[PDB]
Amino acid sequence: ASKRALVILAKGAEEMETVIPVDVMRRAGIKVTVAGLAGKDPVQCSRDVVICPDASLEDAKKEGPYDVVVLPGGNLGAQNLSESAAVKEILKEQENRKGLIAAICAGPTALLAHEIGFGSKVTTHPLAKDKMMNGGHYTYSENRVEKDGLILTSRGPGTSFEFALAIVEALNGKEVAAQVKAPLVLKD
Amino acid sequence: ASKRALVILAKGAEEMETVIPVDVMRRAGIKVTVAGLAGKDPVQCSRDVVICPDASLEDAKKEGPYDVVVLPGGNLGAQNLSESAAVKEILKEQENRKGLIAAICAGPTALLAHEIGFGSKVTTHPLAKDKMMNGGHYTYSENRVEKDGLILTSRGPGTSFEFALAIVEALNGKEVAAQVKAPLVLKD
Repeated sequence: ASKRALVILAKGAEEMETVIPVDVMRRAGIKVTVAGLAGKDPVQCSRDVVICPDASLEDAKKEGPYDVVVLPGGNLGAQNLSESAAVKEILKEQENRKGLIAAICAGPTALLAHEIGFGSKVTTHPLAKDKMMNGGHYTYSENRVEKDGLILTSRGPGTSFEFALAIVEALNGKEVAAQVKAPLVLKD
Repeated sequence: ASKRALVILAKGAEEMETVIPVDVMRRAGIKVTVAGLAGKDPVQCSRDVVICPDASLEDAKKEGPYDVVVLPGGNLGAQNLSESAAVKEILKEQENRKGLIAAICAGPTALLAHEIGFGSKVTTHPLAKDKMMNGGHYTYSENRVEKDGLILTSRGPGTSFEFALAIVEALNGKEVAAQVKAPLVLKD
């Protein structure tokens, strides 16, 4: 009866956009797997923080399905996500089974690369807007967090807490999200 | 002419309170050393995120002095910091040379353990107030960020961005902090 989250961690990922959702989701009792795109080896993030994943993506793929798949941002991290066939397969499968897909900052550009959720309203970091909107396959929003159907997007490192709590609310409900939020000393 | 920051990373540290200042400080061009209290081995943080430090504290101690020493929170992390003689030596030396000391959430309780900055106004996580105030050696504040002399404290994971930008402002000035803040998409 425990919900499960998959966080895909690639070289160049924004480490704040990775750690905040992982931390907050585990505070919510969600079982989170931080999966390395390239294997189990440590991952050097965009600002040189080195994180050890819980598993390779290859192994985590076999222990699905996941209630949410989370794509952190970081320009180079998102490019690596966009180029990976393994990510394409995971996202398409998640879209087919109507599971939640969450991406932040530059992360949503991987959805375009893999043709995921076309027709949805999405947000990105302002600097990633042009890339996300190439072709007009989505409708753009400037909301700090945006949720359209099963696609949940957010804008940047400074929206990471709101992004993570939106995932908790979607998975575990509004009361758990509120309980988890209080000890964090968030402003609003 | 490059400013230097030492971040002391112990088992049980709050990983969000570690990664956010490290990331933000490096965005500000500060040279940050994430030093493992127990050595160079990977550190399991409070919510099971595993971070690889840049160096052992023993080695980083020899490459001082640092313009700021940063103590993340996390209840068990702060206890480990409070019990370490190596941390005591580093903090006393930093206090003597009038360098900045920054601590967040439960981190400030390590200052009391090592008799650092008595008489200063400080804040902590609400749950750490009683521990910090044992003996009445500080004056308590409920401000999200508090700076008194060379002691800079903050309340919790949700104040981590404000905490980190206060360090940048103290070290690099108000304009650099403002430049670093804009791409983050912080609310206020």
